[PDB]
Amino acid sequence: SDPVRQYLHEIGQVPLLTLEEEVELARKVEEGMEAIKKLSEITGLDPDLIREVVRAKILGSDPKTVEEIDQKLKSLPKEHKRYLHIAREGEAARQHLIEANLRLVVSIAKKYTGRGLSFLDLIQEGNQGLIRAVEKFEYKRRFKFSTYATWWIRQAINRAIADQARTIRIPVHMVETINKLSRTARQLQQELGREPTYEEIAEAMGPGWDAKRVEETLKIAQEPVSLETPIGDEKDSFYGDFIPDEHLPSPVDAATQSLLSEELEKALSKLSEREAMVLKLRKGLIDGREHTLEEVGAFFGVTRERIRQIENKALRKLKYHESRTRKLRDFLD
Amino acid sequence: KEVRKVRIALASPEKIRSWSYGEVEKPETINYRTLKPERDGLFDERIFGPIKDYECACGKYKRQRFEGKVCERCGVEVTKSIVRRYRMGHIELATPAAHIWFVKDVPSKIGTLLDLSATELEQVLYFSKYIVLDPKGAILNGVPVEKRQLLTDEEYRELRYGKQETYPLPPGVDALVKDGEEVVKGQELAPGVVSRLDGVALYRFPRRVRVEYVKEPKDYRVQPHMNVVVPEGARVEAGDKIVAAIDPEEEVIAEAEGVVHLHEPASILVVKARVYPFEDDVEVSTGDRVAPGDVLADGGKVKSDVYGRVEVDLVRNVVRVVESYDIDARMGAEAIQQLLKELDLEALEKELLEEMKHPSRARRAKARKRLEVVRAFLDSGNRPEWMILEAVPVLPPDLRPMVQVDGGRFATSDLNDLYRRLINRNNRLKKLLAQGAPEIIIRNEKRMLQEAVDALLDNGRRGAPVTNPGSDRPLRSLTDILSGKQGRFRQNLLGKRVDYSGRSVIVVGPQLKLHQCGLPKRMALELFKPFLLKKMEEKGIAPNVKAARRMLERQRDIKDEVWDALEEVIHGKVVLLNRAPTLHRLGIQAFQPVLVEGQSIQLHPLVCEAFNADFDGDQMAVHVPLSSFAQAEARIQMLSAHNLLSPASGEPLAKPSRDIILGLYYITQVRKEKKGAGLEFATPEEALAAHERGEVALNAPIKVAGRETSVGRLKYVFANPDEALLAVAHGIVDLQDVVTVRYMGKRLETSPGRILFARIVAEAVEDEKVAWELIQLDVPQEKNSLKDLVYQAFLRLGMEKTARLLDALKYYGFTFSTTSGITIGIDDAVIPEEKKQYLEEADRKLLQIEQAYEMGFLTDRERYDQILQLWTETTEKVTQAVFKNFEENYPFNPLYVMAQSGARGNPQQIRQLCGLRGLMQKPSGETFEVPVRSSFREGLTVLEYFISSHGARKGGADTALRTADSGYLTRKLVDVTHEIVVREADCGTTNYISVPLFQPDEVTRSLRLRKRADIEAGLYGRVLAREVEVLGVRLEEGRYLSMDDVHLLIKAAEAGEIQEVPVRSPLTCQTRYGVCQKCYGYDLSMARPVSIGEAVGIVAAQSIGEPGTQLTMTQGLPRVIELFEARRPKAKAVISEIDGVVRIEETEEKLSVFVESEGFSKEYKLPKEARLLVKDGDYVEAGQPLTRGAIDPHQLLEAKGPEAVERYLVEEIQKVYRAQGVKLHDKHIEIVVRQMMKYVEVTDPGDSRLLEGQVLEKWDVEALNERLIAEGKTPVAWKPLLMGVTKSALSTKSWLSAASFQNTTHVLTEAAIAGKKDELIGLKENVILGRLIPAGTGSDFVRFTQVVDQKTLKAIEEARKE
DNA sequence: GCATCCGTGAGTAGAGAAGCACAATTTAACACTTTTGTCAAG
DNA sequence: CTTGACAAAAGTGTTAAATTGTGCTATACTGGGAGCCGTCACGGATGC
Ligand SMILES: [Mg+2]
Ligand SMILES: [Mg+2]
Ligand SMILES: [Zn+2]
Ligand SMILES: [Zn+2]
Repeated sequence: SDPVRQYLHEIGQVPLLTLEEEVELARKVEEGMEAIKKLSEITGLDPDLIREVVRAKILGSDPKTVEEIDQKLKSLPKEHKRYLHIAREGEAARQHLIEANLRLVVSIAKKYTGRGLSFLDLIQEGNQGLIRAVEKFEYKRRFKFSTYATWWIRQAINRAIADQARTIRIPVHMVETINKLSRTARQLQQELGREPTYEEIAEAMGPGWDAKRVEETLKIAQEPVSLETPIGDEKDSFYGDFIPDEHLPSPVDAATQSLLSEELEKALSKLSEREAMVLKLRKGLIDGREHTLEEVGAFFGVTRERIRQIENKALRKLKYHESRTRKLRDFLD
Repeated sequence: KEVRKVRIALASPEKIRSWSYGEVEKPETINYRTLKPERDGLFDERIFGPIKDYECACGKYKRQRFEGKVCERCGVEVTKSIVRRYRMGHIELATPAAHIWFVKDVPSKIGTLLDLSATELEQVLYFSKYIVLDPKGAILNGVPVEKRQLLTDEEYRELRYGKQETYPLPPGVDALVKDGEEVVKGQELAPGVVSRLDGVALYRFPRRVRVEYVKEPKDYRVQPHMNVVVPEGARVEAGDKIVAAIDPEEEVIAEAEGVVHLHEPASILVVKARVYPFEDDVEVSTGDRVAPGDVLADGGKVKSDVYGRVEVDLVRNVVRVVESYDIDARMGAEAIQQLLKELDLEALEKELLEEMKHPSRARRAKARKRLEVVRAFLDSGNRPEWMILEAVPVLPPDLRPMVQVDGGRFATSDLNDLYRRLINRNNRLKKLLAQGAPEIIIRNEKRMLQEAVDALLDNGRRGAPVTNPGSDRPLRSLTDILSGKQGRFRQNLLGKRVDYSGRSVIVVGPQLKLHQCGLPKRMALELFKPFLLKKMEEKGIAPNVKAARRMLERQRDIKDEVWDALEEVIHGKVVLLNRAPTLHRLGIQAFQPVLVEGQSIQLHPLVCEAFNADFDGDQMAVHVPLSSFAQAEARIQMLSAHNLLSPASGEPLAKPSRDIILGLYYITQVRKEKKGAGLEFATPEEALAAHERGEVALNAPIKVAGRETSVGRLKYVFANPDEALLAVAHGIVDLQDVVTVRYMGKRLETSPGRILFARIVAEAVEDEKVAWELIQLDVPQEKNSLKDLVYQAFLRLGMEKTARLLDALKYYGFTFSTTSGITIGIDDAVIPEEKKQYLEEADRKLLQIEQAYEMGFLTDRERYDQILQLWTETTEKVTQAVFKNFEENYPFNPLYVMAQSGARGNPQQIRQLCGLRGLMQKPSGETFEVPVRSSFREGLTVLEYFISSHGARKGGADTALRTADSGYLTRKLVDVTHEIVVREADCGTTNYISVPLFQPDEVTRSLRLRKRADIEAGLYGRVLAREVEVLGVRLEEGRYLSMDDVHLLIKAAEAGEIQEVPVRSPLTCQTRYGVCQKCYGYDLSMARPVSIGEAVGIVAAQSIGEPGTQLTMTQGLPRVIELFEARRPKAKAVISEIDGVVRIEETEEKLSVFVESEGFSKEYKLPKEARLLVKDGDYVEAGQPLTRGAIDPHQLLEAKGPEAVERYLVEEIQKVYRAQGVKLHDKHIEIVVRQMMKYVEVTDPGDSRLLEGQVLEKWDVEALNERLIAEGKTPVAWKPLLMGVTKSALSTKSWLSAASFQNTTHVLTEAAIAGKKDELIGLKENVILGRLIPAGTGSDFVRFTQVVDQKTLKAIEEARKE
């Protein structure tokens, strides 16, 4: 029932590496990676293609072509088959090197909890940085693995928080900007003994910052609120029960639109057969789209000035009719 | 076409992808700057649809002419924005995940198919244990591995990779063994360590290298950053590298030629492997898996002879094959999905049928559970592997909205966070798989993916609920949205908020008619606004509707002509008034609204009882029926003046109460005097002479010669009621003085008030002769008499005249109560002089108990019981003294008059005011020894008030918990009987029940006539099944039993001419999905045969549930609940399983009752403290209770049969309502009991496809048997089953109603797998779909009725047949 | 048979916590025609 | 009813700044954290 305890038990079955074992595994990965490069230069295929084929055999269990490429590599002579062996051992050493450092990520990941990601999310993201650490680690520098791996494990956790801890994703540059603003404000708060103002925070931030920018950054940093947040002691009301839907038209709005449509077509009946057609075509009352005097000059074969000539004349006659009946002004609001 | 059925089934991964308009690949929702949806996110317009109508995301298209077109740039279809409420997405999972409903809903559907327990399924699904799919010839602990075997992580690693362990050495020591030495278990590798396993031992990191040169040894040191490149014993030529290092300076090259010897290993790794030395190239490589006989290195010369994984060694020049097997064992839903894909349902069914023949009952029962699941998949066409998800459906974004509020902040649903977690974990798994991450990392990610799917579907079902950071609130998952009281079914489908509705405080409308209510004008303007806008446009108030609405927006712009138009709007229309809680149907009634100034609704006094409404702050909801159907239904079926009788009992529910009774009682009660009572005269003139001198009072009972009369009867003889009332108006006589009045041609010796009451009824009904027969003149008008008058007027005159009579009684009742002079003073609570005598007498006997207690004549408990009995008797005597004092000395006392008339108060409450408060109970339930000797008039002491406070708090706490229990019981009753509708006139059955007119009584051991109210509750309104001849009257078969017929049967029962009445009942009705008109009888609310289409099941549930809070709560409401739940009574009585003669054998150790028969000897080991109700020699029937207590309904079913338990359940439930005076007709219980006996259990399948022990409806097996008999096959043998209302409701065919009641996950899980098709038979299903319910006007029996005038009819006729 | 853990259910209204470097992608400011729309001319 | 020609409006192609995405830091660091609690009865299964 406890996924965290289950994971810790799983990583507890891989013993920690001694320094001699750490160097041997680190050496094999570098030798294996170099062996893959030598193989590709000779066999002519993609270096990335070969490492997947070598990795597939080590892991075990397109499968059609993996055997074909693996058989081709084994078809090489004795001198070239040797480089395949280091590639196999190097990939196997990489798997064991990663497995024996799964305790390091847990120690690092526990320092990042409470920042929007669960503990298991932090570990898995930290594992991704650990895998990248193995690829970029160099044992020639005689530095221990934990010294260099810690940088990549912390890097992967930080990037995941900046990318996955918010419902509305915010880029890393703005997340690091939001983090700086809070740190600066907190430092000003403890020194001034009160909540800093936006002018005070902007001045402490440095050049290019004013109270307007601080307020906009805080506005951006506002997390969305849950629609299922309860109100009151009783568990029978939420925020969503008090938020009206402003997208769908109301029955009143739908009705007055229909009322306007039938009164407008009734007024257009007084117009001529062609004069009413032009307005319905120019205003998009038929096709739904406003057409140009040109797009209308092709439907009827008339000049762009013909339309503008009558379209106004039909418009003027509706103005006279409206002033005589006044059955259309109330829709104007 | 019309929707007639709703089918639920499992969704295949292909079907889920068919629903989706695109795959949601990113967890992004909207841009933080533009606030517009992100591409490939949870709100993408390219997947779910445009944000606004007919506009693409880019903006190229913004018109409706491009409907159906997808923009080439943005990729968004140009269509209506409402498609975002319907268009779904999907998430392509990297690995399959199991659906939590089919895993955790006990019993597990996946586990049942795979024969896996809950623990075994949990371990595999959540990556704790492997399950074997292909052993590949693997052996574990000497036993070969079998398919479906569960392997732990340690066991799998031994089989998959092999057995090996490294043994560290103490620093500075050397290993005894050499590199590549075949060590065994227990052999010492080093002085301080021993190898715990047998295998090849090899050095890991030799710290010291000894090279013996050929010409001298040279001992070197190996740093931890150095590696030896040559093996032990290698021939190293001069200058060849021996130990490698990062820097060439530290490289240890050989000085000359020699042989390398490794020493001081860091550790020894003993691996159970076979070593194959080689000289030429190798045909395999590290990681390759070889079987015995596979060539390894030398082109055929070297070949493996054991299963294992190859690891080529480039320094030792050997090939080591670590003994291991290529076993195919997987974890998670992927392994489970493969098992269900390879599971043959047809083969499994045959095997399970064979196990069904096993003689063990448990084996057959277990096989039935599996075979029900197997047959569900086979019949529905569902494919079992669909219970594991490959594509996760994504809810449409508008159903999980992210909306900006007026403040500016965004609000989003919890599903978006649940979806983001799944996508974040799914995307990370894809990258981890692409990077070739170790299995441990992949295992954790897959386990987290399964939990992410579980949280989205049902958060908190397994493990800790997922919560958002910063709060402990669990995220609302899909299951939470649909289930519970706040779920979709109970909050938005079975009930909704409605338009055209209002609410206000209610006040009494004394001047209103029964069909009228007072509706505020301001409310009515809002309630009828759309109608008012049309009316304003018809008049000259406004030019059009839009201008009319603007006028009403501002109060100060509303003209007075608007209010006149509002009156024309509401003319003839009715509104619906509702007060919560709506315990019965008269909680909603239709009234014609009368516009009144003010903000309060005026309510008629006579409908307050039906609403359970008073005027101490109560509020009511107002609703406007819109169409002609809705208005016609309210004006005809729901009008208050059309609903005068209670549907539960048939008694008048709209009847005089409170002041109306008191005013009518005051004028109808006669005054009694005592000035000259009992004195005798000789002539009437002498009697009048004494009255003149004041010797005798006007109403004092006297005797003239030999007849008992009074002065008023002789002094005042009135020729007509008008003259008698004229004298009252002139002050000669009072309304309560007994005089002589000639009325109806008869010389009546009554009071003018009684004569006045007769005229009230006569003028109300506009018939003087009938009204004379309807009233009881010679009695004071109290609650019961007035109720009888209303019921009798209803039968003889109908609703319309009864409504006028009710209004007339209300008017005069209120008028006379005002002028009566009825008040409450402190002296009105008269303290009898007998209270002091009783208290002193009780004190003297109290000392007797204490004196005897000190003498040892009685124990502590005997003293406690004696004191309680003493005070209980003293309390009762004071109650008699209080009412006796009122009866003889203050006949018109306010408290006495209110109690006798039935207006307010009961004798228990009157005693607490005028006598003594009485005994009080401690919080533990024990009664205090000392009672509260003071009444409320005298005033309690401080201690007495605190002592009485325990009971008051206990009663209030009981009331609060009883309402929840009563409301829960009502919902169970509704959900089990909602489908019961009167669907036909007659089902044609000849079966019936016999209502007993006599019951056994234990105190006399004989049959005693039952109470009249009890006989009426079981006989009123019922259709006679057989012809009955009683008292020379022939009651034909099919006759509806009226109240007169019931009274005739009771009179015949007292004459010994009849003992039981054969009547048709719902228990014996053969109608499918309901009852027939004949088997139901009267519509108690109309005192006439029920109309086809009435939802009597809903009425029955409300009738039973409405008085639930009035029960005192084995007693009260808990007794009712266990009876309807068919629960086994805790103090279960013991009933004889067979008939015979009981033979008691009492001993000092135990008790044993033997029911001796002709050849049967049954045994029952009754406890010592068992209250036996039978003696030796008595002949007992099967199922007869040997011991007192509640009978187990299920034991009675198997002992005596279905009819016995049905009559037991109805009788026992009735007993509870009888104790509280609640009158409930037996029909309502029998409808529920009919549903409790609806299912049966198969005992012998015969020649059918059913299973022994299978539960199905009684109708189905009877229908199935008819076809089997019609073709000569063996019919199915079955036995009756009894289940509670909860279980019966959850086993109904329709999954929509069952899912909306309880166990939504369980109901939907079984329905989807079985592919159930809801036929929309009951009321709840059509409510969910918003369809017309098949009851009332929606019933097919009346729904298709046409109406036409003669002119149109003849025109159609004359035009066709011409 | 029995004892135990898990799952289910328990009235209705209303009111209420890293920088930094650099590349890669997008936005916004320009210019540019090119296009409708329009007021003279018959 | 056509010029017609003409300015505004709109479209369009560059180019710049701005915003956003990604990689990388080398002493050594290697199994978490919060809860933990006053209901009661009821199936139903799961084993004993
Ligand atoms: Mg009240
Ligand atoms: Mg006289
Ligand atoms: Zn577009
Ligand atoms: Zn019937």
